[PDB]
Amino acid sequence: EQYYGTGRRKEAVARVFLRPGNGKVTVNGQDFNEYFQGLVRAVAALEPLRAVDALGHFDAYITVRGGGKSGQIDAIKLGIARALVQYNPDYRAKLKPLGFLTRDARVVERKKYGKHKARRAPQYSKR
Amino acid sequence: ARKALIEKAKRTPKFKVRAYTRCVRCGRARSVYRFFGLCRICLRELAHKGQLPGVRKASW
Amino acid sequence: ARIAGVEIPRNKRVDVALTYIYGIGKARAKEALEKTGINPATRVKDLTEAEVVRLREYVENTWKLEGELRAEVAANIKRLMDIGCYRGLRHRRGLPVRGQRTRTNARTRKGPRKTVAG
Amino acid sequence: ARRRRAEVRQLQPDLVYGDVLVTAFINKIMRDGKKNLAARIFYDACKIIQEKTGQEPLKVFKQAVENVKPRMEVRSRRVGGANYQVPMEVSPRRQQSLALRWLVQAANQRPERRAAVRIAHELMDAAEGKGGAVKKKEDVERMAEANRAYAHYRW
Amino acid sequence: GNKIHPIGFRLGITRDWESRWYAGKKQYRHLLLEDQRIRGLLEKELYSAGLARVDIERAADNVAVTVHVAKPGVVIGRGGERIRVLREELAKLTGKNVALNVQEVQNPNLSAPLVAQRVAEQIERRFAVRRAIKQAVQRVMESGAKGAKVIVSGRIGGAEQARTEWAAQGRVPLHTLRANIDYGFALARTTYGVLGVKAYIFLGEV
Amino acid sequence: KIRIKLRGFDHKTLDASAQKIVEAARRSGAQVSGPIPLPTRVRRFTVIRGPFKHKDSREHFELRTHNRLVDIINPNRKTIEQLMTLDLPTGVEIEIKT
Amino acid sequence: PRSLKKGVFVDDHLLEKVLELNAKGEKRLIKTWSRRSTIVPEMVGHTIAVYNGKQHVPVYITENMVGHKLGEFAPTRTYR
Amino acid sequence: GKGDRRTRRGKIWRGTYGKYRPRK
RNA sequence: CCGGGCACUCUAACGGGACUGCCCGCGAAAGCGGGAGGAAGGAGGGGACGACGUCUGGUCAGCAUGGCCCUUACGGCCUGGGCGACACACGUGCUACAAUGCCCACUACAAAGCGAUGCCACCCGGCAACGGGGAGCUAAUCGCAAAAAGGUGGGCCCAGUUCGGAUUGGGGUCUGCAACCCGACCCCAUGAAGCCGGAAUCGCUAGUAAUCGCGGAUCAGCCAUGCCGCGGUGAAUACG
Ligand SMILES: [K+]
Ligand SMILES: [Mg+2]
Ligand SMILES: [Mg+2]
Ligand SMILES: [Mg+2]
Ligand SMILES: [Mg+2]
Ligand SMILES: [Mg+2]
Ligand SMILES: [Mg+2]
Ligand SMILES: [Mg+2]
Ligand SMILES: [Mg+2]
Ligand SMILES: [Mg+2]
Ligand SMILES: [Mg+2]
Ligand SMILES: [Mg+2]
Ligand SMILES: [Mg+2]
Ligand SMILES: [Mg+2]
Ligand SMILES: [Mg+2]
Ligand SMILES: [Mg+2]
Ligand SMILES: [Mg+2]
Ligand SMILES: [Mg+2]
Ligand SMILES: [Mg+2]
Ligand SMILES: [Mg+2]
Ligand SMILES: [Mg+2]
Ligand SMILES: [Mg+2]
Ligand SMILES: [Mg+2]
Ligand SMILES: [Mg+2]
Ligand SMILES: [Mg+2]
Ligand SMILES: [Mg+2]
Ligand SMILES: [Mg+2]
Ligand SMILES: [Zn+2]
Repeated sequence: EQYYGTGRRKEAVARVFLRPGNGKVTVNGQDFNEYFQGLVRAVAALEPLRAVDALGHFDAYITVRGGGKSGQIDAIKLGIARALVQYNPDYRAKLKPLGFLTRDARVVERKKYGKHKARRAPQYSKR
Repeated sequence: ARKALIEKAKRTPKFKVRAYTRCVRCGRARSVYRFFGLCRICLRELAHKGQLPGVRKASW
Repeated sequence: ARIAGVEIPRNKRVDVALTYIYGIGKARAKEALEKTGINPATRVKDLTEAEVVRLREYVENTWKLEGELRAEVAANIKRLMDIGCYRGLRHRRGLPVRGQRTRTNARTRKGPRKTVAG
Repeated sequence: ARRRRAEVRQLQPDLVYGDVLVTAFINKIMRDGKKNLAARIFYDACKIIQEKTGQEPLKVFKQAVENVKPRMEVRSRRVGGANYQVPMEVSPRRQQSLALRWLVQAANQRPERRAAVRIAHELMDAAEGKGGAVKKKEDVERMAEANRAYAHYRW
Repeated sequence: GNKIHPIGFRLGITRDWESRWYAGKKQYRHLLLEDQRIRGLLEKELYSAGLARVDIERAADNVAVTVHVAKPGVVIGRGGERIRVLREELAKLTGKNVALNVQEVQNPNLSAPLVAQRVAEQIERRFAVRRAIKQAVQRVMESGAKGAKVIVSGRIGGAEQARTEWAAQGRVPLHTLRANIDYGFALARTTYGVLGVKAYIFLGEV
Repeated sequence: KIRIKLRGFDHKTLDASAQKIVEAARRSGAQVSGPIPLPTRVRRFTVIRGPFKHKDSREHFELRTHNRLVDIINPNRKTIEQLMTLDLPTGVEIEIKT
Repeated sequence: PRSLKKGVFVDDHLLEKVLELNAKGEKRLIKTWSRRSTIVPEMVGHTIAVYNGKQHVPVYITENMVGHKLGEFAPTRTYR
Repeated sequence: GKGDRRTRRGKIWRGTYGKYRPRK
């Protein structure tokens, strides 16, 4: 009927609702290619399906907000992975080697006093 | 923090622009925080002593 | 063609071409081409004799231009110097007039860098 | 890397050809962190490879990269107080890194108008065995093996 | 240039604020100045009694000033007129018309402010500084006090060169957040200069 | 339908007072809707450590204000019996509206 | 490229003084420390001593000087 | 660039509005 | 948006979670290598935190303070000037020298903050800075607000130019008692050096460098390109 996945990447969330259908995806009321398609990595958001080679068995309704559109793409990837895993647990053994179920914990490092951007030490000449 | 300059507190500064702010504790002129009315040094000292409610060391 | 002086721009968009007039930037070029009803996209060599006459008629007497403009600016600076004003003093010495510092770079008003001993 | 051995970063495969080498070339094309612009440049260059060559742009790309890889380079060494240009072999990772860097750098030396044309022409010329990148390979393999007399300083 | 204040370093855990009240941004500075004047007038009048802490709490125009003194008999006075005069000066300085409370400190040798004050008094009486620090640390350790440390700054004994006498024993883990170390500071105003006295007392672990 | 906005500098005191209000209103009112987090207002202060130049230390502090949104439904006349004067907390400000 | 606002500001210190001089004649040097004031037409012909921080310079005002400030004709610094 | 008063990036860098950067 | 409901997202309190626990190999052990499971492992990432002491390091100019010195002035008030002086030299930065770019139009995603003698939606006048009117907001509920790079389309077509905006002329706005010395901002005109930088030298090992914008403290205003933070896109390399 419906399988849900959350996903998260670099301060971005994307509710992924997988409902068996033709294979067409809606993202915030817009098409998958009207939000994307100007971003080459967008196809990566559909990599979980290609992992199980379904690609036509699930329509997707995704509600994305947070960060920029690239982190949104990766959050959509993780959400599709989680919903697909909730569909059939036997898919985990097929998704774990690909690491699609891994949460990407890389976050913008906090800026620090004395430096310029959290690590860029101010230039000095000493003479 | 000369004593005469503690005349800053003045109901008649003769002009709105001339009215600046000073540290009420040490009489400082610069780095005078408006929320506390203190300078930065007295801010640090009273914050260490714990005399500023809710003021805690930041770390993130 | 020859518009508003002895200057002739050629073989580019009419607005960018009018930019080569001394009293005219991009705003004045856009304003002229707008009030004259001329497509700013056409090249200069693609202009009608009537369009050139129209643009010339408008620009020639609607603002002050090359000769009178340079003479008026020189007269303004000369007046500032003659009245003994502070700005006239800054012009007299070749220093910044608009309140910039001189202990450092402000070199574009002082020309080349005349290094000395020390 | 003093304590550890600094294991190599594993890049994500390409979204089109599935090759990590294409991704590394994208990254060497990338400027100021503009990934999408670099991808536009490279894929438009690939569309230029076809309709100019019947061969798939992936094969031309890989053959050019193979033609740019140097076999021996020359590093400096301080011996007896003097500095010598010692020849020595090149690890495959450094071969790939120098190949991609030289490809991009020689492509931007071309007189072509837009970037995709520069990269496409450089890839084609390097695949058929010419261009600035192959000139760089020849110059390095000339400097090295031009100082064969220092081969015992290999270290 | 190191060793930040421990009380401020532990204001989150194992140490609470002396002033605990809420105030908007338009009123915080005024109540803060008021608390500062309160503590100023308090530490000038009750020094003979040995006050260790002055806690101030506000709800609405009412202030529960709790003064922790080792000897409440001095702050009370005869029959309780001293506290009357002090509340009078309190209501005169601040028109808030608030009350006042006194708390005895059992074993005043466990409150670092009073320890530092005792050391400073001894220094002002021209007492042997090294022996003073040793005796103070001993008196602290000999009643609970899993750790003790007393530091005295330059011009020890009236010398021309500034020194620092260390004289500590026990356990003082200053980097342990859950240490619960009481910290006190006192001054010795001498004919030859100024002496800084720091007191650390360690007790409790969690 | 009574708006309650608690604010303070200590989350423990606000939480305890909110639970006290909830338990004092459950026995005398209707099903309380519990408190709502009402995100924190953080105000930071960056200040050089030393009294002189020493510009690259800055030891910044923070002051946070937490808020609570009890918002009891059904303001029954029996609810204010156990309420409107029963409180331990001190450093907590209360806002009440209709 | 300079301007202040509508309602040009002139210090009323010497404003009354110059018109009081015009009311009876053409009295000699006037000393003024208000160099911030703006030149008005009713000052043309007089000679205002403007304080440059150290002394009073005898700034004589002409017709083409209207609009400027007294300090523009009283330099404060010495160079070479 | 960001130093031209009469550009969009110039207004953004200087943090101002005007003829070359309206407010819709 | 209303009815409607706390599943999800978020918000903020508590708690769980990773300890070389498990598997294989080595090892006397500690541990090391690899693997499984897992959101994450071998210090998971980042802070706060920086010993006995050293530099007779820095600051009596934040404050406190010993001694010395001035007390019809070395104290005090005020107006104005100065700290913004320019033959020159260096340090830290900002903006660039362009087509992986510039410009115009349309359009799409963020976090952290600030806001009542305040933020100011919106309407009108104005090319605009802005002014007049005026809604809301004690503020997860209103406002600052537009994020920018990005995407889509179009213009420019390698030229000191639709690169770059210094300098100067002129006309204005706002703060303020008052913008001459000596403010920012708007508009018209002006269009400089600069074609990637000698010897030399600096930062950074992953969401880092690079690049893009956003806020804040002080502040009437502001010379902020500073400083402290925030998020967007996101590399190269490490034989030794
Ligand atoms: K010293
Ligand atoms: Mg960043
Ligand atoms: Mg003093
Ligand atoms: Mg001021
Ligand atoms: Mg021109
Ligand atoms: Mg100057
Ligand atoms: Mg090359
Ligand atoms: Mg440090
Ligand atoms: Mg006017
Ligand atoms: Mg420009
Ligand atoms: Mg729930
Ligand atoms: Mg949940
Ligand atoms: Mg530690
Ligand atoms: Mg010295
Ligand atoms: Mg200065
Ligand atoms: Mg000179
Ligand atoms: Mg000379
Ligand atoms: Mg220097
Ligand atoms: Mg309009
Ligand atoms: Mg809402
Ligand atoms: Mg285009
Ligand atoms: Mg130009
Ligand atoms: Mg030139
Ligand atoms: Mg060029
Ligand atoms: Mg490192
Ligand atoms: Mg400001
Ligand atoms: Mg700024
Ligand atoms: Zn102070």
